[PDB]
Amino acid sequence: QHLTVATLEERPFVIVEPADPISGTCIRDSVPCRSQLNKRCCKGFCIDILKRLAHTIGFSYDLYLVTNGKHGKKIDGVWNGMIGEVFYQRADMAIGSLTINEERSEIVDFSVPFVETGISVMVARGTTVSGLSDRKFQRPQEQYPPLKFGTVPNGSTEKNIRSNYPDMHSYMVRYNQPRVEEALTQLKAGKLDAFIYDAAVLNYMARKDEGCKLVTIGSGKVFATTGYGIALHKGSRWKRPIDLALLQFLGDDEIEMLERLWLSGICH
Ligand SMILES: CN[C@H](CC(=O)O)C(=O)O
Repeated sequence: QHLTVATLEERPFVIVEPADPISGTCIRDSVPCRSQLNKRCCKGFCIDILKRLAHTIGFSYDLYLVTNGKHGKKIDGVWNGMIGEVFYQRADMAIGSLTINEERSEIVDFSVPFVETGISVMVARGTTVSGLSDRKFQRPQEQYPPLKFGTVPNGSTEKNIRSNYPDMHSYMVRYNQPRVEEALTQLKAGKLDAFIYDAAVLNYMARKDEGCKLVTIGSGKVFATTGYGIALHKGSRWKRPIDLALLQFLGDDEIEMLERLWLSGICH
């Protein structure tokens, strides 16, 4: 009846803000969230999902922001990030822009996916590349000044590229970005020619770009389609109620409403 939930900031799925200085509380559609290191309030698409699950299923929760890495990476036998919090049973569940992949699915249970995603590439509107099938990407060191392109490492995007396109991955390493905000800054400054990342996030960023100067190209057949899912302990008794609720939200057009509310933009 009381769940500990791990999350991670990734706008607009999870957005972190200070408490209202006037009231010292979380007002509007926000909820209290503390840091794993230990005030702060969280809102966004995934938080609205969490609020609805809590109400529909009938649990209370304690929400915290992960500081031990980000989404989840396995290094030398040990998981960090949201996946690690769930895998090591520090949290009952983790929710945010958490991408379902084979590696993670082996060790945690995932809810049914509630956001469709995958991998896409974002470029400046003028930049002449065809997409991720382009040799500028695929054979990066075959030309005069090489194309500069990178990702934010340590997550499902990098894992997918390393597994499927190890030569391209080795090239991208020097262009790793610390977060999406910095990657976008480098794209606009021409320090990167392309940014390869989660499709749901990139599409949102392109829809919100000032001047509509950034465009995304879907990866097509280069990478598979997947989804965000809620991570739970392997064998969790929470998987079924959560799945049924999510499936219900989908059919009630509640998820579509949340998409309109949180993910809509101006550019097309
Ligand atoms: C939005 N997904 C994150 C970051 C990434 O895909 O690289 C992840 O699940 O790892």
